Formats: sequence, structure tokens, C-alpha cells
Amino acid sequence: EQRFNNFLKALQEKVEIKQLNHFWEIVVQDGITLITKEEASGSSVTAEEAKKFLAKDKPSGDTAAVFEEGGDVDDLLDMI
Amino acid sequence: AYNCAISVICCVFNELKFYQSTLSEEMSQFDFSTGVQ
Repeated sequence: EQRFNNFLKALQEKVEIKQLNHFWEIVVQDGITLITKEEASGSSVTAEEAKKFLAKDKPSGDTAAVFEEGGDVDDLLDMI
Repeated sequence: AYNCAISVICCVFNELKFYQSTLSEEMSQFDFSTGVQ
């Protein structure tokens, strides 16, 4: 049980750091059934609630795009 | 080219990360008559 619980944590974070079009959103909306630990209750349910909603959104950071010599170009396109 | 780049940096990239009288009338009349300013 707990082994697949930490496996669930690992796979969830792995798909999170992965960026896909048909990403874990389909998995999560079907992962409404036990995507999180259940060996001792209490922590199990709250961890399930935390993992269900994947937790927030805010963009920040300069020169973080593909081919940084275009990141300044991306910065260049900010004046018109 | 670098001077022109400095100029264009002067406004854009203002932040960090710069991508590395009767007497006077009489005198004038005398000057005009003399033709010397």
C-alpha cells in the first residue's frame, strides 16, 4: 500500500514536471479514485485533497525561453 | 555601433539586464551710417 503511495507521489510529480497537451488533467479527472496514500487514515484523506487539486499561478522570470539569443528578442518585443 | 546601442539603451532597458534705448538707437544709426556692425 505505502509503496504504491510513494509511487503515486513520484508519478504525480513526474507528470507535473512533464508538460503535455493531454496532460494529467485527464488522469486527474479520472484520478478521482485513490491517487494518494491510503494506509493510515487522517493523513490519507488530507493528502488526497491536497493532491487532487495538484496543490496557484503566477508568471515570472526573464530570459527563460528557447534560444536565449531570442529571449532578448522576446524582451525586445515589449515596447512597441 | 556601440554608441548607438548605448543611445537606444538610454530609454529602453531602463532597468537592469541590459542584454550584454535712445543711446542704443543713436549707436545703431551711427553704425548703419558707418556700415560696420
